[PDB]
Amino acid sequence: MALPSGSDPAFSQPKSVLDAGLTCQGASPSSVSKPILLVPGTGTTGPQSFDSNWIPLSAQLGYTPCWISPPPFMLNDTQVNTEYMVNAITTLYAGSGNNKLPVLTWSQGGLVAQWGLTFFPSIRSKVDRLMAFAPDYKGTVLAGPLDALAVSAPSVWQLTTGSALTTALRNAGGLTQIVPTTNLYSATDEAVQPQVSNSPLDSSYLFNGKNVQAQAVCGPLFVIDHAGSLTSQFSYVVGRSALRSTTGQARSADYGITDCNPLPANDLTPEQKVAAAALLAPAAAAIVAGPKQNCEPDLMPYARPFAVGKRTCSGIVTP
Repeated sequence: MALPSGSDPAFSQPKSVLDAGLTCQGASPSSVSKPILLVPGTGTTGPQSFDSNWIPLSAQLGYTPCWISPPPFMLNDTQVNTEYMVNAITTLYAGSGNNKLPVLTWSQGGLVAQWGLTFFPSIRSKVDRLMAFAPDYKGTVLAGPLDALAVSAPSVWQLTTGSALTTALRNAGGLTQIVPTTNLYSATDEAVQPQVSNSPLDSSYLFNGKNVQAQAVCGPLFVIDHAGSLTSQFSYVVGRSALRSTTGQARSADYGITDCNPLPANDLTPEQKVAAAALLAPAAAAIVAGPKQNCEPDLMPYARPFAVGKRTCSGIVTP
């Protein structure tokens, strides 16, 4: 069962809009040394996801941090958020001298990266690895679209168990890794479940990926939440391993029981540590003030054939 092949799907957004969502720290994305592309979680911008963590930590490892901030706060259709990532990879690949670059993500950003790899073949040769923290490739069973209000953000419909989007990703072949991938997650994630089995049943798991459930290393009683999966010192050691590895994946030898520190990464400034612990703060107001609807967004034509029979806003998905 081959992945989608051939030409990249058309973008629904103007290219100038997509360019407007990409920023690099201290550099233009068109002339950048050793870029890393950071893809944020639902309800946040790039800086809100990563200022307290991988922006400074990647810079200290010698990368130029770059990020996308799809408006409004990653709450729009995940297929549109992916356009921002695909355009950013095209730009940063050329902008770094036509060299592959790593992609590092949090929460929704992981599914965005894997959706892009699944459906946009041009970027597969431009991404050298994926380091995904708390990704939800299967669609969580918690915090659904009809909780407390009959309307929810477009991406919340999509990142729910049973959605047409997650159905299409799995049916198109997307729960197997496409580039060398590390997925770091936690059995105690309060946003993404199920994560408890340390097996392909977990939402963060990809076949052939380096699938690191924290409790598998640190013990059954180790506790780290959805944000701590991104910010902790344990997470830094795994992510640093993945970024340095000649295999493109974190290596088990590079981390162990003595790295099982759930608190913010050692090298963050005190300000950054307090901000990292407080991560998830802005995604309350953003949600309340953002787009909301009573149905899952329609699948774009490149993805519709993989979720025939699911229901989206326009009705039943037909091929």
